[PDB]
Amino acid sequence: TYKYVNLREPSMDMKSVTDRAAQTLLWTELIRGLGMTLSYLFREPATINYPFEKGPLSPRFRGEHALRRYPSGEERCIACKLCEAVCPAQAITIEAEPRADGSRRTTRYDIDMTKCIYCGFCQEACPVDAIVEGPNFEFSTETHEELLYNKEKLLNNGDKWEAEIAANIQADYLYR
Amino acid sequence: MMTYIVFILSIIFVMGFVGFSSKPSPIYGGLGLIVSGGVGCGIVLNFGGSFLGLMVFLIYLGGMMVVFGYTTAMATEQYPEVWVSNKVVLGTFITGLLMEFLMVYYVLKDKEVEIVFKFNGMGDWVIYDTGDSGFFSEEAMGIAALYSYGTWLVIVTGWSLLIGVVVIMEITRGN
Amino acid sequence: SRGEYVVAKLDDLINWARRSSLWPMTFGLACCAVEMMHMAAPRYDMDRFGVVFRASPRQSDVMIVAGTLTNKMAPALRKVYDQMPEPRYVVSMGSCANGGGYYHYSYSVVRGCDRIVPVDIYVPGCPPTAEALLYGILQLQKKIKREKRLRIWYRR
Amino acid sequence: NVWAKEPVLVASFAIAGLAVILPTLSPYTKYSLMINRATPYNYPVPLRDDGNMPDVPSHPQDPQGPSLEWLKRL
Amino acid sequence: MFMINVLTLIIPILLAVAFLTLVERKVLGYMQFRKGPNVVGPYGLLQPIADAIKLFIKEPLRPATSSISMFILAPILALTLALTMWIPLPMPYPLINMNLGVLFMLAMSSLAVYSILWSGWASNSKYALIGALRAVAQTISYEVTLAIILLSVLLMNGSFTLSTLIITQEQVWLIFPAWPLAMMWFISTLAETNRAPFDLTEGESELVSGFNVEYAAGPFALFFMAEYANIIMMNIFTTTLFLGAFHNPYMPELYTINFTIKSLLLSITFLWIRASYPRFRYDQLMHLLWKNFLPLTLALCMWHVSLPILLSSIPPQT
Amino acid sequence: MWFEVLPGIAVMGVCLFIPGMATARIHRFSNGGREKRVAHYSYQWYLMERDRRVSGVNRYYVSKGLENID
Amino acid sequence: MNLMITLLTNFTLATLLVTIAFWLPQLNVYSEKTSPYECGFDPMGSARLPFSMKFFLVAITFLLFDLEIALLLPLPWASQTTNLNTMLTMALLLIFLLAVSLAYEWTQKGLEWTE
Amino acid sequence: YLRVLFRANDVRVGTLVGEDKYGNKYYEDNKQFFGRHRWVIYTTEMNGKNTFWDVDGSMVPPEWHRWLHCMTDDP
Amino acid sequence: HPAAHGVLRLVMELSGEMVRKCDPHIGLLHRGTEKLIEYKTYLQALPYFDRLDYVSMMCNEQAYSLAVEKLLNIQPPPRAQWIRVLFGEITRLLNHIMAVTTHALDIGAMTPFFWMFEEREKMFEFYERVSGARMHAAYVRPGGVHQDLPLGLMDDIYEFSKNFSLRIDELEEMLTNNRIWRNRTVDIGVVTAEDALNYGFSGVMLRGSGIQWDL
Ligand code: SF4
Ligand code: SF4
Ligand code: SF4
Repeated sequence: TYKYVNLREPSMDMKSVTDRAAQTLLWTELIRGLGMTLSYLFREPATINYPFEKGPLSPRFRGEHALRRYPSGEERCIACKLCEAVCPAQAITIEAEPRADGSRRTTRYDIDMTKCIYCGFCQEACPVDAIVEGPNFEFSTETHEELLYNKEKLLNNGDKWEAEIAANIQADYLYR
Repeated sequence: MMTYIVFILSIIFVMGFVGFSSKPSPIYGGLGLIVSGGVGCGIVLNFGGSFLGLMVFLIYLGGMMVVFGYTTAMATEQYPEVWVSNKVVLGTFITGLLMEFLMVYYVLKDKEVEIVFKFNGMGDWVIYDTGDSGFFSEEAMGIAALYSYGTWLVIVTGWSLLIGVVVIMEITRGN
Repeated sequence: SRGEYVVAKLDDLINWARRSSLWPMTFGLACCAVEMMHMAAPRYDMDRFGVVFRASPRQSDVMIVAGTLTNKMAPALRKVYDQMPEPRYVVSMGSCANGGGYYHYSYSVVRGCDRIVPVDIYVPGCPPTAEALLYGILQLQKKIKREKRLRIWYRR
Repeated sequence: NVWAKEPVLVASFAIAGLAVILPTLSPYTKYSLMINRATPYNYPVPLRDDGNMPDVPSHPQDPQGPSLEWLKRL
Repeated sequence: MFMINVLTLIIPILLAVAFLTLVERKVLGYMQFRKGPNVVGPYGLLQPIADAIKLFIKEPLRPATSSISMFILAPILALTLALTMWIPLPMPYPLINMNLGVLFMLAMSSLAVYSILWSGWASNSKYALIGALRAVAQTISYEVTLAIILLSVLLMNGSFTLSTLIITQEQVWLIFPAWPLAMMWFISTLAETNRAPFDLTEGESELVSGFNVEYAAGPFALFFMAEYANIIMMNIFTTTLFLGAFHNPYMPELYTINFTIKSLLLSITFLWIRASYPRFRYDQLMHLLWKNFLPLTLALCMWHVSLPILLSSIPPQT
Repeated sequence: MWFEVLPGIAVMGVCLFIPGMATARIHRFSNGGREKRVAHYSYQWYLMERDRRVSGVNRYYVSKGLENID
Repeated sequence: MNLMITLLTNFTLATLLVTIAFWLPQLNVYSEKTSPYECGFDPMGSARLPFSMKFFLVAITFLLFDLEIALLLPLPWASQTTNLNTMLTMALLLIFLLAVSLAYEWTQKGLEWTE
Repeated sequence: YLRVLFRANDVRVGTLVGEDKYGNKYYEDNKQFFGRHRWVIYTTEMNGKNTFWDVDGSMVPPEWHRWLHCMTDDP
Repeated sequence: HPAAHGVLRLVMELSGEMVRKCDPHIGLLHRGTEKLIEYKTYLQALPYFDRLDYVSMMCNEQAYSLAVEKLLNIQPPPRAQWIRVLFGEITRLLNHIMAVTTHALDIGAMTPFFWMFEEREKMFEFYERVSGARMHAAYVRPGGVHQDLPLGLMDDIYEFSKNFSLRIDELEEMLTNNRIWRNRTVDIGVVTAEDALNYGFSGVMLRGSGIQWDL
């Protein structure tokens, strides 16, 4: 099945040839193009007003690389390194030690926000949902030093909101 | 205070036009040339001619436009010459301007300059129209005679211009 | 204190004037350039802020390095960057530019564009949103609010 | 047909040809002649007293002379 | 006080150009479905003021192969001649009542062309060379047809003086005795104005603005203000030349109102034409110009020769 | 619609409303309330020149009407 | 010289724009900005390099038809004479000859190459 | 009116949805399109920055940040 | 340069505004994808095929996942197949409209840029609500569509279908018998069918000249 184009020919009737001549003279459908543009002129425009009227998003959006914790509990990460094992540009540096009880933990959990690419694979791989993409996307850093997050930066970033992340996951856990 | 203003425009005309004629690169030549053409238009406009000078400035300009197009086209150096770049051009420019200022001196502070004629050195408010009743701005009718009495003259003019067109066409075609 | 007062007013004038227009140029290597084109999309205008495209390197104020800077490109990048007037600013737009990113462990890829030019504002995200890039430009305008150049020149 | 190969040329030749043909027939040409002769920039000179010429009047109000009248008479 | 009148001509051209850049950006924004400058104070105004101030900050620089005299004396000729066109403009009674103004319009517009050309030459960076030669191309095309159409439109009623021209624009507008000649004239002046890529090949995206691809950031204000003076200039010359306004005797402000509103509505029309059409083409510009305009223009010229000789409608060209 | 562009058009229109208005107001101010006498041709020039001759001030715009009949 | 007065004032305006461009605002640190830009590559030689042109007939054609414009421009003052038919005859001969020249080089494909 | 006049552009008060600690206000209109449903009004001196001017993103609390990016329909 | 769409070194050795040679020196956007995909695994190196093309963000993913599944002898269940077809057509729509748009930018024609980029902002909203991505949805694993489309999305696709049919009729209204754009571009880039075969062109070219071929 195919539908090809420009099978056409100049029709040799007199009204046809004088209408093609009048279009040659006055540039009539050129004026029709002007009319189409004016029809979008009187149309009301569709922008937003940035600091005041932000643009929309999605519940599944990928943001911050923050961390959660239990209800009044420990750090949810258990140092299982699946996030590094799926991390495509290896921006997950993990050095682990157990703490002073016998339970297992970390020492160093660094995300390279430069080398990250915001897959979501460390969302899909984390077995307890300990690392979560945030909602907001405002980093905007005057140095190169201050886009390398350490562990306490990540946990103070994840304690800036949880009810946010709890709302997004609670509205999104059945899908994924 | 000033009165010699037509002569002073002529002096500026001759300065720029001699620096034109000393042959630097045609870019600078055209710069000095259009300066000279504009001030010559000012000379003939201030002398009594209404439109003829502004006309010839327009025509001469368009000629210089095409001349600039071809000097971009053909004659280019690894670095083109300016007035103050080479020895010979600088010497010619200084000597021409020297002869100009020397004529300025012999007109201003002296009596008579007799190189080819005994030119009366004083101001050019003489000779001039003694307030004759024009009512039609003489040069307007003086060009308007060209289509009234000018039978044979524009015939040979247009004929020679048509021949000029076909001549340029055949010399370019003759490859 | 009338001298420092008048110099303070005039410095506030010129810094407001600098943060007013800020038209960039379009370097735009890869898909971050597509995000620049969607920053020229009508749902997020830059011409609310006097921010215009200008393809010549001779009159832009800020310059957005946006894409994967390679070795075959980078000397041409700096030989654009230098022939640009004395207030010059760099927006590192995107994970490729702000530290190498996804092509970091490879030949022929500059690991972060601090190895060529200085960088004022990093805006991470691969790509950034239009919203995040616009936030970065607003923070750069606030840096231009934080200049106090002419106060420094007078108190020198 | 011969029309819209390059039809602005046909339009040009047509309006040019009627511009050539049209000054053959007109009722206004000799009107243009008499207007464009009868309006002088210059001065009507007097002349010598006469040899009693039965023309060329003595007062400009005297209607013996050739005046212009058809202007206000359409 | 004559100096005061000169200053009250050269002060509103600054304000006219700057607030017209505001008009261009915001009208073009609402034209293209987006929004214009809105955040900056009351709606835009102080930001085009800031555009002028910012461009005066920029601290320009001279290139290497860039002979300083020609370099910094080109855009001076651009801005000065784009001003000095505005002397015989008959805003109700003009600055100097010259006995002829339209060949003066021709000559000073051609001077604007030469200043563009010399800047594109002495920039000396090969892109301004290509752009300067394209400007030579669109000047070869559009300083003949404009001249002969001018000869035709003042052949009917002109006698070269603008006061007699506003007397001839009294019973009917001169759009109606010459309408297709007016169409061709508007297209030719839109070319010569070197805005509107309907007929502009200098400010390309194929090149980058062939006049001043790599000039300097300082005199961009000179060049920019010169060409928008060119836009307002030829549109005011249009609004005088073809159509016009029944001026009140002994009251000129009504003439100024009607004249100014007609001129700036045609300027918005000009920008509205710029908004919507693609760029155009060197040899297609030659093809379109010569093989479309020029025989039809000559036919209109001979027909406006033959018209007053057959209707006794010859002007009182005293 | 165009509701947000009309202040720019109005301000720029006053920027084109000013120069002819100030021009004609200056020309009426510049001859004592009379219009600037133009002079196209030589005849009208000599007429204006005897005008500036017979005012005494050598300023033509007074124009001394019906007073020196006697 | 009233136009000369105005030209002097606009030249002073242009010089104050030059001085406010260069001298007043800030400094002028050199040593690479003077290099010529094309797109990011230092080109061969420089410009002012021999550059051939496409049009050969069109520029001289412009020149000759500008000269014929110059002949045609006293049509307004000519239009008031006593010898009307002679004026009309020679004027029609001028434009007819001009169009014959144009249509001759148009049919002899003078403009159908690199226009 | 001077505040909302030189705020950015709007006069469209008339919905008055909510306000929050830090004092800031949140409005939501029905009549406009998809993109001008909701907006924020920043109060001044919320951290004493003279934040009448130079307002930042992320001055919003996070629960209203989820509300204002249109992920739910209710405050 | 902006007419150099992206980054493209072009050594043109011309005669003046009527050429002699053109040399497409490309390689400035050389990154090393093939070396990197040597040193990774399949599921990890999938975003190099997100990021290889950067307009057709889904069809090249479809190509890679089809390569792996044609290697691996797996047929995914048909709801994934129809959703893959759906996003194939939607992303193909996005790519063709950007092709028309950037050719309009090169040729002049500043406004259909803005119109169709508002439409493409709606398209990116669809990608937002589908995968949480603005421009690079991985979203197509070997194994099919992952994390399927949420509730209340086909309403949006239906409304976009109706409005976009109107908008593309309005693009045909705007251009397409514009005299200046037509007679701007008529007889350039003629490609004979013999050369279209042996020069290795494919797809839109072979549709666009002669032969009746469709993948
Ligand atoms: S995948 Fe989750 S639990 Fe495992 S090491 Fe990473 S962050 Fe910790
Ligand atoms: S989203 Fe970032 S940190 Fe997480 S796996 Fe991908 S590149 Fe690594
Ligand atoms: S950072 Fe991401 S969006 Fe930007 S150029 Fe690199 S791959 Fe493309």
